[PDB]
Amino acid sequence: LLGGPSVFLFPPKPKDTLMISRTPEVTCVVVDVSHEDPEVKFNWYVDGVEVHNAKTKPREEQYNSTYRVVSVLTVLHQDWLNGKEYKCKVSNKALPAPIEKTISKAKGQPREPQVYTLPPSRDELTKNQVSLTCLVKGFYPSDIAVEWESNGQPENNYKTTPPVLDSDGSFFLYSKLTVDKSRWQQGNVFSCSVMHEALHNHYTQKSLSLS
Amino acid sequence: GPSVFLFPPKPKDTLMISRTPEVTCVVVDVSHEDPEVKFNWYVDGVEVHNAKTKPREEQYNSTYRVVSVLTVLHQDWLNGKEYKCKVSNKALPAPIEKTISKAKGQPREPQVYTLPPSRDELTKNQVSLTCLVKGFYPSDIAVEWESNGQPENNYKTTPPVLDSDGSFFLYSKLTVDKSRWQQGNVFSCSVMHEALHNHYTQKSLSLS
Ligand SMILES: *[C@@H]1O[C@H](CO[C@@H]2O[C@@H](C)[C@@H](O)[C@@H](O)[C@@H]2O)[C@@H](O[C@@H]2O[C@H](CO)[C@@H](O[C@@H]3O[C@H](CO[C@H]4O[C@H](CO)[C@@H](O)[C@H](O)[C@@H]4O[C@@H]4O[C@H](CO)[C@@H](O)[C@H](O)[C@H]4NC(C)=O)[C@@H](O)[C@H](O[C@H]4O[C@H](CO)[C@@H](O)[C@H](O)[C@@H]4O[C@@H]4O[C@H](CO)[C@@H](O)[C@H](O)[C@H]4NC(C)=O)[C@@H]3O)[C@H](O)[C@H]2NC(C)=O)[C@H](O)[C@H]1NC(C)=O
Ligand SMILES: *[C@@H]1O[C@H](CO[C@@H]2O[C@@H](C)[C@@H](O)[C@@H](O)[C@@H]2O)[C@@H](O[C@@H]2O[C@H](CO)[C@@H](O[C@@H]3O[C@H](CO[C@H]4O[C@H](CO)[C@@H](O)[C@H](O)[C@@H]4O[C@@H]4O[C@H](CO)[C@@H](O)[C@H](O)[C@H]4NC(C)=O)[C@@H](O)[C@H](O[C@H]4O[C@H](CO)[C@@H](O)[C@H](O)[C@@H]4O[C@@H]4O[C@H](CO)[C@@H](O)[C@H](O)[C@H]4NC(C)=O)[C@@H]3O)[C@H](O)[C@H]2NC(C)=O)[C@H](O)[C@H]1NC(C)=O
Ligand SMILES: [Zn+2]
Repeated sequence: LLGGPSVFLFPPKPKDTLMISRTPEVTCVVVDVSHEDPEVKFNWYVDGVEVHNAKTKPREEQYNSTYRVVSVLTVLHQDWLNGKEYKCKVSNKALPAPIEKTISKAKGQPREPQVYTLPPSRDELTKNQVSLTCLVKGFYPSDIAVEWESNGQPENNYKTTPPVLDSDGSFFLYSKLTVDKSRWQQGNVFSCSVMHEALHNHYTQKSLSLS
Repeated sequence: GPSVFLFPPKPKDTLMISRTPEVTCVVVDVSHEDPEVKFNWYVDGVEVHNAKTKPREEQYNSTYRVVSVLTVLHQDWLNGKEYKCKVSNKALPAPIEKTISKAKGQPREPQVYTLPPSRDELTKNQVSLTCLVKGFYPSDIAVEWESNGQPENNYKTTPPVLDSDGSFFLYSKLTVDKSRWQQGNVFSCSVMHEALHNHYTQKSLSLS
């Protein structure tokens, strides 16, 4: 067993913090836990105050002679968005000092996304499929969710870039929805929907159809 | 002990014969006691000798960073040769080897579409000019903006994104004062990619 345990601490998904009916979680994963001595303790802290409601799962033996152990802390939506810091401490007797990782929403003043839908380029109408573009810019923090739909139903064939840092410190991204050109030319309405903390009710939709 | 990371040349540098593409073998966490690192480089398993080791870069965390740089032939890289860097150091029981090469597969020509600012953005002081570059392979690409022969400073480009068909797309956003858009200035999105004729294409964007 040459080596030592490593800790990864994962944030909630952006959609989960923004919808009260969803369940946002912070997840602490410890890997390379000693095969011979796999007992691990977790301590969790929120703004440095210890909390006791995390759910720690049974350790899972890996194929490389190590264990992996996960502890899941359900967070309050408003705690996350109000910038509370979540600390996971992991102790193990084959480890000379506990390992601590901390995570929180990115620091800074939230900024409201501007959302702009862009039709296919005229050069594109040559093709059997066209691209409908959603530009979302000016937003902060980078935690965001983007989706497309038409007639109330989610569209399958879209891809969204990661947030990119802009020159003013805000973020932008684009979402591209691919549709059969026929669907565009018939005047079907498509909608880009954006979920972000700095939108009213955390959500806005911009629509797009043939002019 | 030390850790090795091997980096590919810049997309622009492999596509233009006058530019100098380099593969860079970076060694971190070399101790203060043994900054001595040896480098061997191979191209499809055959030793090459043109690598240059840059002077050791001392770091805040009590280690060195040592970099070896290998100039490559544009066509070797585009033809998919494997570049192997082997690193030997006293703090390493055995040498560490890393290999890098261009992504494998039939290259595919980027389609380049310029999109004007959304009508809703026209209430702003600055507007967004969009260049959609899609259907390309491999993901290595360079994108720049120009107007009246001259580079535009104020743009950001997304990384390549894997599309549903296994090609890549990205978007480039150039921001300009609304006045310049409204005045009929012509802006151009420049794309360099191996699958393009002469490795380069441009598309213009204007109010018109
Ligand atoms: C022995 O085996 C284990 C288990 O592996 C499994 O079994 C073996 C036998 C094989 O069969 C494996 O194929 C098999 O999977 C090995 O365990 C792995 O250990 C490595 C580290 O050595 C871990 O790598 C880290 O991975 C995370 C991302 O992890 C997510 O995504 C994985 C798929 O991409 C997925 O497999 C993971 O489970 C995990 O999934 C996420 O799970 C959360 C919680 O459940 C969930 O909510 C998410 O939705 C889900 N995500 C996805 C995509 O599914 C990665 O983040 C780590 O990167 C950080 O650390 C690096 C340094 O270690 C660094 O280089 C990176 O840049 C990055 O750094 C962080 O970056 C952020 C932002 O930039 C920054 O804020 C942070 O500060 C910074 N972190 C710091 C402080 O360093 C990292 O790459 C694997 O997750 C882990 N696998 C599993 C399954 O647990 C083990 O290595 C083997 N041991 C030996 C000796 O060989
Ligand atoms: C002591 O200090 C030094 C110096 O650190 C610097 O200063 C300190 C004070 C801090 O501020 C640091 O944050 C800061 O970096 C430390 O050295 C660092 O060591 C880490 C690992 O511990 C390295 O991490 C790797 O980074 C590469 C990316 O590296 C580029 O980007 C960085 C900025 O994002 C940049 O700082 C780097 O210099 C480098 O920049 C590039 O340089 C080349 C060459 O010149 C140039 O051509 C490029 O243009 C330039 N790019 C730029 C500017 O962006 C990252 O890719 C590595 O990830 C791989 O490996 C991880 C394992 O550690 C793994 O988790 C990842 O998933 C990923 O895995 C690989 O992925 C590839 C494809 O994705 C895949 O094929 C492989 O399977 C897989 N390989 C595996 C598993 O190994 C990795 O994160 C830092 O680069 C390095 N910093 C510098 C400047 O060298 C040192 O660690 C400190 N030690 C301590 C704490 O004691
Ligand atoms: Zn064992």
